[PDB]
Amino acid sequence: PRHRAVNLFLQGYEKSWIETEEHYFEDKLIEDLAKPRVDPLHQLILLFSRTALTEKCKLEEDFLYMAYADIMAKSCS
Amino acid sequence: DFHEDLMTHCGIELDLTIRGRLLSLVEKVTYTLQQLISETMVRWAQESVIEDPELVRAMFVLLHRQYDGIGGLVRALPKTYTINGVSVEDTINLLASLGQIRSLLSVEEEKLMIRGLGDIMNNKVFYQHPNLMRALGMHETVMEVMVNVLGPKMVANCCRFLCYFCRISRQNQKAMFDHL
Repeated sequence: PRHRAVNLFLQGYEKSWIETEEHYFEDKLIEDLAKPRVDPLHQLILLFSRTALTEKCKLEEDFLYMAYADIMAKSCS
Repeated sequence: DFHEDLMTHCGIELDLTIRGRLLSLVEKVTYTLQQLISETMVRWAQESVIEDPELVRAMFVLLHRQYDGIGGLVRALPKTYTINGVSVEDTINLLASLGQIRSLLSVEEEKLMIRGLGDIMNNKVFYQHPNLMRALGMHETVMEVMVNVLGPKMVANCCRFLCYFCRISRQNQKAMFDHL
């Protein structure tokens, strides 16, 4: 069928060629937030810190954190 | 074999001049707005050390989405779906039905649901396209209703639905497996 084949091509093209390692921007980003008072990168950090200190008793998924952690994790004869 | 034959097509130009149209397409998918959307967040965050933490949270969502305009597009793709031009009219009233239940989620609450879900029981595109329903996530939407109820007749109509959700395919059944 055609609409079914275009359907499963989308998830197939999603699972193949969109998982790109072109994402080397992180180094350039974390450089870029480290510019001039408090810097933005410290503002980003403190954002998460004060979030965490709230007695939620169960932390949420918080995809904001999940993103910038991974940026900062990719921040590193 | 159908997803695997798609996966064989997926690893085509990974390593036919049909593969050549693909490689041209991916470079096009890649990418002045990305600059300024980036920049204005850096404009704001520098000069004006920012309280109202809701703002700061709002900023970096746009910052990350703009830098990662691929992963932004990643999360969009399992939800996206292609329908034939024929059965578009059932889908319009489906989303209109589903948009009612997304609206009724934040709540007579019993009554409008059953009319709403019973509409979804009877749509032509609930059978023919089960993969659209799981992309809608609407099972969870319905589920969250009976989450919200179960702390009465409203329940079983969800349960009639969620059973009826399971039949239509197997990966559609997988979703409900996680809430056993």
